[PDB]
Amino acid sequence: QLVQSGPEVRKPGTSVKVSCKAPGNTLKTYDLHWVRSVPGQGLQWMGWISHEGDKKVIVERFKAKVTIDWDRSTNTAYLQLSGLTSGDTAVYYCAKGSKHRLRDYALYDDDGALNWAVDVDYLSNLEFWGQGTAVTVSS
Amino acid sequence: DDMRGELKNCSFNMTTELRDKKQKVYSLFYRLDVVQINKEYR
Amino acid sequence: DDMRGELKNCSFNMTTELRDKKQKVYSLFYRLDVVQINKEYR
Amino acid sequence: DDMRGELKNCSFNMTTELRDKKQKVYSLFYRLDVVQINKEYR
Amino acid sequence: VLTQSPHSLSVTPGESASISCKSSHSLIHGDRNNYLAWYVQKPGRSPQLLIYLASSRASGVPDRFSGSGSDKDFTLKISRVETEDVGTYYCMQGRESPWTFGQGTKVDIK
Ligand SMILES: *[C@@H]1O[C@H](CO)[C@@H](O[C@@H]2O[C@H](CO)[C@@H](O[C@@H]3O[C@H](CO[C@H]4O[C@H](CO[C@H]5O[C@H](CO)[C@@H](O)[C@H](O)[C@@H]5O)[C@@H](O)[C@H](O[C@H]5O[C@H](CO)[C@@H](O)[C@H](O)[C@@H]5O)[C@@H]4O)[C@@H](O)[C@H](O[C@H]4O[C@H](CO)[C@@H](O)[C@H](O)[C@@H]4O)[C@@H]3O)[C@H](O)[C@H]2NC(C)=O)[C@H](O)[C@H]1NC(C)=O
Ligand SMILES: *[C@@H]1O[C@H](CO)[C@@H](O[C@@H]2O[C@H](CO)[C@@H](O[C@@H]3O[C@H](CO[C@H]4O[C@H](CO)[C@@H](O)[C@H](O)[C@@H]4O)[C@@H](O)[C@H](O[C@H]4O[C@H](CO)[C@@H](O)[C@H](O)[C@@H]4O[C@H]4O[C@H](CO)[C@@H](O)[C@H](O)[C@@H]4O)[C@@H]3O)[C@H](O)[C@H]2NC(C)=O)[C@H](O)[C@H]1NC(C)=O
Ligand SMILES: *[C@@H]1O[C@H](CO)[C@@H](O[C@@H]2O[C@H](CO)[C@@H](O[C@@H]3O[C@H](CO[C@H]4O[C@H](CO)[C@@H](O)[C@H](O)[C@@H]4O)[C@@H](O)[C@H](O[C@H]4O[C@H](CO)[C@@H](O)[C@H](O)[C@@H]4O)[C@@H]3O)[C@H](O)[C@H]2NC(C)=O)[C@H](O)[C@H]1NC(C)=O
Repeated sequence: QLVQSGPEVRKPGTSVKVSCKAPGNTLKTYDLHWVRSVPGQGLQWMGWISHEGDKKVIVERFKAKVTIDWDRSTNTAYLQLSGLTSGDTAVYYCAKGSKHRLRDYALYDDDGALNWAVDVDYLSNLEFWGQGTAVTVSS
Repeated sequence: DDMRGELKNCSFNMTTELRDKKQKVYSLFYRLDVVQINKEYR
Repeated sequence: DDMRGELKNCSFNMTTELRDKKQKVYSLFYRLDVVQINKEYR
Repeated sequence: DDMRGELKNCSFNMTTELRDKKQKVYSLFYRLDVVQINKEYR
Repeated sequence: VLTQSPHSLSVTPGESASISCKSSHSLIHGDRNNYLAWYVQKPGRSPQLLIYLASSRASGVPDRFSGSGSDKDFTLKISRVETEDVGTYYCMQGRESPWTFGQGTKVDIK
């Protein structure tokens, strides 16, 4: 299982922080995802930062106001929100999953080396999910 | 009219001065000089 | 019983005539030509 | 005080014995032998 | 972009329901992998996974859940349902970044 920070209430305008912790260090090879769940509006994908540390994809719709960090030493996921508007009043879930790092077009060299490779990675699944943190913004 | 298909642009990838970074280099070639395998050629 | 384990069916990757692609190619190697690092040999 | 930045600790990803896996390898270079593009040098 | 139908469901317990997630792109990388998975959210609970790559269920989910499909047409045929399977269902496509959810299918016991 996973642990998330407790429910939070924030006055709009300032920032909020959410922490997702794994028990000890048993989930390190798996990649990290953040999701949002506006009630009655389905679920949205906040973004992900992978597990090797080579990706930081965050959806552009939330790129400006949302940051996702990972502390290796404590093995802790950090989610920072800045705008904190009425639309952010919802439940944020931390998920641990796995991807498929396929190798697409790659330029081998004459001698047989690997000059470069786009090797774009594909999302496979999100096995482990946090208990969910409710963030309430009230004016 | 006689150049309908007698020249090809044939843009393709290469490695720059650094063997890690990429570079999309475009060129020109004659029809008699490439073979189909848009449509890829070699 | 004599040639048990003295022939290895090894499949691997090779650079083809082009370079943007690679091919999976299988071959037979005598045990005296390969060393362990199915199993990964070199 | 005469070696301020003269020696650069540069690491790269030169291929290992077999031409399929990359290995992180460090070395030292003289500042007259590198050019900037920690930072990136070639 | 992605959608699925029907928007809401109501099936008598003990029967089999089928929901279809309609994509808008290939959803196939080479020829076989179908980077589309199903996620079920129980009421007041974190969503749970049922099947990844639209083919194989994970460890800890029984045989009831079963998804299958190809290209852009994928269906999950939940058979022998009970009171513990009521909730909302979503489909994730990982074929193209950014990866998105669906609009959710709320299943109810009829
Ligand atoms: C120099 O190198 C670059 C690499 O950077 C290379 O770029 C490729 O260019 C080709 C042609 O422009 C692209 O092919 C197009 O792909 C469109 C969708 O791509 C998705 O799928 C990609 C993987 O699928 C390919 O491989 C599988 C398995 O072999 C095969 O089944 C598929 O058919 C396809 O060939 C995937 O890599 C790609 O990922 C991109 O996007 C993600 C998300 O943003 C990003 O994270 C990645 O980094 C990458 O940018 C993407 O997920 C496809 O729609 C398109 O289809 C054409 O034809 C149909 C039918 O005619 C038309 O309807 C359509 O409009 C298109 O015209 C086409 O197949 C390929 O994706 C590029 N690769 C990458 C990594 O970007 C250059 O070609 C090289 N230069 C050369 C060779 O000269
Ligand atoms: C010749 O060249 C080809 C190039 O295509 C190469 O084949 C590809 O090799 C790569 C390298 O392993 C493969 O990438 C892995 O793919 C698996 C999924 O494989 C299944 O599904 C495919 C279809 O998609 C099937 O064809 C295949 O048979 C399998 O059924 C991924 O799951 C792997 O992901 C793991 O590694 C990633 C990094 O590489 C991680 O980011 C990721 O999170 C996964 O982590 C794994 O390891 C963790 C520890 O490191 C562990 O904790 C996790 O739990 C997890 O297990 C990986 O991306 C690719 O599938 C091959 N096929 C194709 C079509 O690309 C040949 O191998 C090569 N021949 C040689 C070298 O001899
Ligand atoms: C030899 O090969 C190895 C692995 O095979 C390489 O090691 C990795 O190299 C990649 C570069 O391709 C590194 O990825 C980059 O890491 C940066 C580290 O940033 C730290 O600080 C920021 C805050 O500023 C934190 O957010 C972050 O988590 C890190 O703690 C990132 O900043 C980079 O992010 C940028 O690029 C990504 C996409 O790549 C974008 O999404 C981001 O927005 C941002 O623009 C990037 O992720 C990776 O860290 C290396 N890992 C290790 C273990 O070394 C070697 O680089 C390679 N060496 C050579 C010479 O080829």
